Amino acid sequence: NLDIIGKRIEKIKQEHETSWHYDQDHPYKTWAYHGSYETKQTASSMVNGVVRLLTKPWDIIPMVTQMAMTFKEKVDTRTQEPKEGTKKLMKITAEWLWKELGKKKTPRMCTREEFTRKVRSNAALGAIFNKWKSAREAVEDSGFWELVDKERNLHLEGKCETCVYNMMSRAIWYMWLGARFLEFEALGFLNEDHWFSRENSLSGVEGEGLHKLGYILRDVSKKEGGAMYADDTAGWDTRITLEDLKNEEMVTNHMEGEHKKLAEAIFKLTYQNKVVRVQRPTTVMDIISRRDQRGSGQVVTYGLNTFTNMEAQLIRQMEGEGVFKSIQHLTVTEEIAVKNWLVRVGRERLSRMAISGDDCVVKPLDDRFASALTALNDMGKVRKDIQQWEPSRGWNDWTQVPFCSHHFHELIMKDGRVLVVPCRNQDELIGRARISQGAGWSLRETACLGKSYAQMWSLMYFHRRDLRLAANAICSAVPSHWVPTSRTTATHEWMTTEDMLTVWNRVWIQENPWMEDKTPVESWEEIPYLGKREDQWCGSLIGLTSRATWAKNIQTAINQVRSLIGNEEYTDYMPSMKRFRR
Ligand SMILES: [Zn+2]
Ligand SMILES: [Zn+2]
Repeated sequence: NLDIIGKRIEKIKQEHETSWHYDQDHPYKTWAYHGSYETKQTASSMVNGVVRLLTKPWDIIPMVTQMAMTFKEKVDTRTQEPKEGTKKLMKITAEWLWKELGKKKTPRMCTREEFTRKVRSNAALGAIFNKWKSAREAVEDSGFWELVDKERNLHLEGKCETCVYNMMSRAIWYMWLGARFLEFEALGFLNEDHWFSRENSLSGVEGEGLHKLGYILRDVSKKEGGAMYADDTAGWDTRITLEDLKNEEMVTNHMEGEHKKLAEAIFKLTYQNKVVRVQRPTTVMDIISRRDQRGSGQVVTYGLNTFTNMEAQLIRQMEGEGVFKSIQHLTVTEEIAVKNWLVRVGRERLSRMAISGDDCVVKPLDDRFASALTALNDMGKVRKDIQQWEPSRGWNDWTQVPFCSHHFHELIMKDGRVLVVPCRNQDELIGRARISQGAGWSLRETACLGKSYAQMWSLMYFHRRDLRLAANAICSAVPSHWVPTSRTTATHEWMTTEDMLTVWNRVWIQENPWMEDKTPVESWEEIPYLGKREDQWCGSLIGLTSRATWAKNIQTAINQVRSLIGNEEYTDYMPSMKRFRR
């Protein structure tokens, strides 16, 4: 409590000494409330015209058009301390899982240099603008790093001054770039050295890519066992207990020297004790604090979510297999039984899951898992849109399992070779491509964002007839040599000016471990589509009059965009498709 946070508070209080007030109509119950001061400010989504002009049939689909217009009463909730038996299961599993993850990995500090290259090539690090404009500026200024060093030495001293969260089913807690650096220094290794790669963690998929997830779900399916379960948790970040944060901090037991001390500091001082500033239109800045829930960098968050989720799902598999009887109290024999489970079969049970942060697919030993709910509910990982004690409905077919907002089709090429391709509702794909994040975009930048989406569609979604044609139209309407961009950069192999058929061959054939025959594909017509009815089920406008007119007259849509952009060097990609090939 207040000895660890007070300094952070007293510093904010003093810089707004002409405003401080302990407001009495403060809405916080679950958050500790310390005071307020005067502010007045707010970034809305804009339409990408290049994409919208080349997807005219979708101008009248409400699912598309609505995406472009525009619970914080769930962040003010409170999870209960689990039973002692749950806490024992979680401590033992956490200990065993960090050992497994750390067997072929060395924890290590990340560097000012690594961090500098990160900012200088636009990764979303969720920092704030103040004393410098962008993050790009502060990184080259030696004064910044002096501020970092002050705080850094403070952290080694066991205190904190400037590591304060700014609030904004999503809620994004920004810190000043300096505190983001110190978080990255201590915990960046988890991401940077692929601790949750599938090879290293068995359950994880970090850096796998949308073209591998399908093959991974299919490999899980090949194991003997029950249905595939894919239960979403209701507001996962808000359900992270103090006990979860303490089990995550056990990664520091694998560390040493400066590192161990810095990592420990981040966990003690930013994670297990938070200070947050929130806007309130009643517009004042409220300085509230709490011990529990998730609030890290989007990227460390990803890794710790994956870690804790892996942990919960192993424990739920234990409950399914009757490794323990009650969560109220774990007997001494029930400890050794859990320990012996983890030693004997824990790696086999990890290979039964695909886990991406708060998202999971589990194929347990059998369907007893479906109603194994006591540990899962008592850890506070309460399932979304299902009664708390109602059993999980599993999937019989790996091609229906939802994972990372996708489903996966099995698709056989005219030469017999098998593609496992990602898919989702086409209204979702087209509606996202039509949105741009930020203001002050030139025509050229807007066109280059359009091209990023088109090249993604050609790489991941080539099997959808509307997306292949729209992607060819966008890549025909944007100058051939202009480089794809994106303002918050999975594997992203569409971010290139290389020939897209050459990237397709590298990703789907050459580098694809599930493809035994490495015969390159020579043109786009070798590359198959979903069945026509499958395509319509997944949202295709194939068969509609609007779409046939769009398809027939596409060269006129391409020319409209060409005319707006101007006299540049353009390539016609529409002859890559049979119907436009004369
Ligand atoms: Zn700090
Ligand atoms: Zn589909």
